[PDB]
Amino acid sequence: MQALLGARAKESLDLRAHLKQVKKEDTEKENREVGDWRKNIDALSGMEGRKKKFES
Amino acid sequence: EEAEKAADESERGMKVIESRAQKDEEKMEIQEIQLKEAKHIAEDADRKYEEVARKLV
Amino acid sequence: DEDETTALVCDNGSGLVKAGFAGDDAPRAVFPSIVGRPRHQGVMVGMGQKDSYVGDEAQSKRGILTLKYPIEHGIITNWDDMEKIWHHTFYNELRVAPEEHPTLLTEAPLNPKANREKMTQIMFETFNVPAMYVAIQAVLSLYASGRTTGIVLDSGDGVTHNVPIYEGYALPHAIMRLDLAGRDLTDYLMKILTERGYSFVTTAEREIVRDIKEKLCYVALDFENEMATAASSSSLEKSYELPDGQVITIGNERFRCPETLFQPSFIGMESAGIHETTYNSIMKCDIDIRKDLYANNVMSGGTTMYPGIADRMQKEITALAPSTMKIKIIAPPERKYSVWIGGSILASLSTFQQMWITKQEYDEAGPSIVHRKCF
Amino acid sequence: DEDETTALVCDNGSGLVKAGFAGDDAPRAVFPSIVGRPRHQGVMVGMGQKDSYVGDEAQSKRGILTLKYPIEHGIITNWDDMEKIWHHTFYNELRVAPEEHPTLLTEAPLNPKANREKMTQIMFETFNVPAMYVAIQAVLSLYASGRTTGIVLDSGDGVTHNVPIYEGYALPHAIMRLDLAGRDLTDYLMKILTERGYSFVTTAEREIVRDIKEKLCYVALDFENEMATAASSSSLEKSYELPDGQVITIGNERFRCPETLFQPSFIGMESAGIHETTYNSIMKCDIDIRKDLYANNVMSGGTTMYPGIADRMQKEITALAPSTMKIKIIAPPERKYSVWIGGSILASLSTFQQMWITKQEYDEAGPSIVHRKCF
Amino acid sequence: DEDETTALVCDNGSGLVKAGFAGDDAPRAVFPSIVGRPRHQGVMVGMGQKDSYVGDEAQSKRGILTLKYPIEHGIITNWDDMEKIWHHTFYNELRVAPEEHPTLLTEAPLNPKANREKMTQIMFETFNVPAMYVAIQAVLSLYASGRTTGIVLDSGDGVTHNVPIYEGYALPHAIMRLDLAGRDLTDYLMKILTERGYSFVTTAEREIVRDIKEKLCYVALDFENEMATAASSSSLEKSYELPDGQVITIGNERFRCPETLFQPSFIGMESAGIHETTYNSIMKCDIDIRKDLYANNVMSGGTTMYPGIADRMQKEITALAPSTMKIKIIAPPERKYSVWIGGSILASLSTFQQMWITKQEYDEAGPSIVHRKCF
Repeated sequence: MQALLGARAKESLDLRAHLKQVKKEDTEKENREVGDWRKNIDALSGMEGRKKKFES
Repeated sequence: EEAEKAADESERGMKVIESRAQKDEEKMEIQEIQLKEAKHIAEDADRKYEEVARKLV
Repeated sequence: DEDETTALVCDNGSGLVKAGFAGDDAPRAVFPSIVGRPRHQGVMVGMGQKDSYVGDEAQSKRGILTLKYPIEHGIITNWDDMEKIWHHTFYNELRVAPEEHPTLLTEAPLNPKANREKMTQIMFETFNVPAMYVAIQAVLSLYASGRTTGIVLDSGDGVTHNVPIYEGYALPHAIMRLDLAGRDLTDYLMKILTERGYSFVTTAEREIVRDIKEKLCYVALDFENEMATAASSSSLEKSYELPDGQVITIGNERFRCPETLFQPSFIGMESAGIHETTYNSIMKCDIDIRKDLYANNVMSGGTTMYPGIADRMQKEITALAPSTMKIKIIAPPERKYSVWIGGSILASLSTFQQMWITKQEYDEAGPSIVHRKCF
Repeated sequence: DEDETTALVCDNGSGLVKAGFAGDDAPRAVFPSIVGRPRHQGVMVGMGQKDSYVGDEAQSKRGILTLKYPIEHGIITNWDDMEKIWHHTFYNELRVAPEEHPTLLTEAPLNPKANREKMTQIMFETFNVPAMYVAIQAVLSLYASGRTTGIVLDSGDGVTHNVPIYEGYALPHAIMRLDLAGRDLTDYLMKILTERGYSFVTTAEREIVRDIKEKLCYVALDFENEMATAASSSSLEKSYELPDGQVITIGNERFRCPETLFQPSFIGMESAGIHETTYNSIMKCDIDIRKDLYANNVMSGGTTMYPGIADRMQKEITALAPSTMKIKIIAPPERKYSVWIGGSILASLSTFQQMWITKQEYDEAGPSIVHRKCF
Repeated sequence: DEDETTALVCDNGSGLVKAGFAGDDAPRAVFPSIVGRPRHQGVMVGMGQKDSYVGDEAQSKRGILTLKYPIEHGIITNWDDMEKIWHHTFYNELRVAPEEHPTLLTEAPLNPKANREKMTQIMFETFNVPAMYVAIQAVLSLYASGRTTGIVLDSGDGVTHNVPIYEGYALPHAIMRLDLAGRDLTDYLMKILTERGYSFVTTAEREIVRDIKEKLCYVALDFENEMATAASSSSLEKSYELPDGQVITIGNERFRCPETLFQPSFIGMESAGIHETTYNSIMKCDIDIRKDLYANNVMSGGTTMYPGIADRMQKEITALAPSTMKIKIIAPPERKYSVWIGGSILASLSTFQQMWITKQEYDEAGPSIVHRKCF
């Protein structure tokens, strides 16, 4: 009896997991190449005197 | 992500068994119809039994 | 920096441009779709200062710039500004010259033809891209969201397209393209913020309102009850920090703007709203299609990022839908990035490699070839 | 699946093909005589999909397909489509094929001869069957029914044959063929359901109304009394579930469709109905035959599943028939399947083993051989 | 006030509503089938302004109204709005109250029963008309044409009817009622013009497109040759003036939209098109009745004004039709108005005075009487 319902469930999960894998493949393939920068501030610390430019 | 994924896997499990419950609900309903009809016939065949058996007599 | 000639992927709207490479799961950079221009007379010299600023340059220097975008309601009308956006996107942030990489661009299914045709022409003639392919935003949304069947609800900055797809096929007669979008929500919010005493009339102010909307606004599930308390008490207000250190508190405006999606009359639009519009796309499809579309309303794009929207849409659609039937909304975290991601997917699939216009076919036929090769 | 070279049997109509192997009393599976084709443009890739769908595939994916039937009134008009249906029937689902098995086909006595010639050619040249026989559907019904005598109303999908058989012999002068069958009854039903506000035009809709007929309709022993109540009271109405969760409520249309069997004028046919037709097949036979045919009215094929048909037919014939005479009706549970079943019986009978056309005689004579060797 | 109590005659379509009195050769007035309602908040007081507008009022004040159509695919779905239309049509504009005159309305012969029943009910219960008769639209087309025999293909805004009539008799088994119509051509044109860069979605925009269609579109008897040039050169484009002074030009789209009547797939419809339905209305009739229907293809209703439709409907039928046979299209100036004119003709016949439902019989039987007395 249950062959048709089994096949229907199988095809449903197959298509869903298919779309899912189409996503997760290139998801995991590139998941560290997507980093960012540090954004540090100088805080005017590395100068031991007056600047050479006109602003100081 | 893993807990949600677990939730999704748990829903996927659930959807197979919810779908199974539904397949069984559908089969039950089909079978309920077949029961009222199988029993309808049990009775109808007996109704006809009596109509024909009465004619037999 | 890539070790393969992977396709470049860009999703270009009236809001922002998301760009990166095929095979990735996020854009490498996001830019506003903006070219900025100074609106003041320079006084000092030796100050650098550009004639025009692009993308993030335009945003970083926005205090004195008027900011214009090339895309209106989904269509590029100013190709020169997109050329500048793409040059910056590709060469400075993605660090790639398109000459060695094929490119995938996107448009809505009923977008005027000039969009896909001009995009094809610029990438082949000013960037010398080896191949081109203009994708359907609805296709990309379905791959990224894990579906083949459903209603794509992109509700973006430009338009809401409302397009049904079944088994990977278009059902174009049932597309309810709607002139209700994120840019109208930004405009509506500033009018109601004006009612509260805060004037937002310049570009910098406009972009701030857009930022306020994105962080403070929501739809919730019951407008009238939410308004009954939001309009009565400060307990439902939220402060937003303006760049100069001052704040604005937003009360029922926090939801009255987003409500426009369900009540388009708020911006003067002749429409029943997104839940009824979604419903109509389903109702215009055959009954053996409808069951799968009801169970698969899928959110993509943007504005689908409002709190309560996936849950209110399910409530509003199930309220219009026949009984027995199961109504569900898919609203993945790949929100706002899912069209771009789908672009990455379509480009990385082996099932798509035959779909590219090459820079041979292109020159023999001209840019009109896009209408024979893409969709 | 099978360990012997048993004959295969296929009952191919404009509805479905019943198929299985000889020396069963039921088909192994049913294969709708349908080839489905998409009526929509694909947008997504990596979606699988077929160029064409057959049988149950055609029905399962029907939401976007147009569904066509290769057989009209018992005649194959499109045999390329039947070869695809047959390939699926044999190699994918029944797991048997003419290539390793002899094959029996079921046909009406006045089926245009060219139709048997083409089916004969296909099974011998496309499926390489070692042998063939085309049998009379009335014969098959009589074997399945336990009779050698009777009027067989084979109720096909596109035509009803109505042939009297006595002591195993045909009485062809008394055949009363009628261009009325289950598919025409469906047409009447959809027109009257259209009057109620439920039009059925497109493929999904065409399949639904056929399904409504099969599950809700009946003939009843007395049409006028059934209507006096059904046309007056909601207690005779039944709500049928449509695929999208909506329902259709049907009243006296529930019996007016089936009634076309007794009233062919309902669909524009110049006929007095199946009971008059049965009556004439009996009445045109010699008087020493008539008594045995009155005692043996054999219902077969489809539409005989309608409640009240055994009583409606016996009473109408009795009314037309001479008095004293006993009019009897055969309407076994082997209904709709009895033609296929008879094919199994005939193919397997020891008395029939020499009745097969071999694939020797076939090539020497060509396909026209069926006209000399079968009937 | 009138010389005689002749019937008032009114043809209520999904597009236009037309009325005048029985015995004349034209309606006095034509109105769109519209009831309009303000979609804006009023600010000035003492500006007049109605809560709802009817017919030409609704179209004339449309700048701030949303306009609804009470009739779809040939039937009334909103009887309250039709009540407003009938009051305006008969009393405000023809200056005759139905109370003192019989009223003749119309509907297709396979038009859902609820509509012919509701028209009968409203005119008797809200207008107190002394008598009613709902005409068969095909009959009226034949009366206006001066034919008793032919296929009436009325290609209106709502539904295409396709009915064969021979010697004043219908052949109902051969009616191909089809849900393909002028309203779909208008929406298709809004979408194709969007593709050209001229988006149309709102009521005002739809009314502009309907005006563009009515002045610029055509069918083309040979569309392949026509599009080969129209799609290649601006010399085939025609300019249209929009209400605000804008100019739109249309090329092959100018005939591609009307082409949908032959190519229904353009709007997602599963159909053979109007020429094949004409063919089947002829072909499904007996052979002694087809030789007259082939020679009498009767064109009626609106959309019939497109140049090339008559020749395009005759060429396609000729191609489907048997050789030797003469195929002829009848396409009189009384086009689009032929049903109203036929209504006037029917109403004035002396033999038609025995066909009326009186406002006596109506109350004794109720509105279901329309099926006992009209059709």
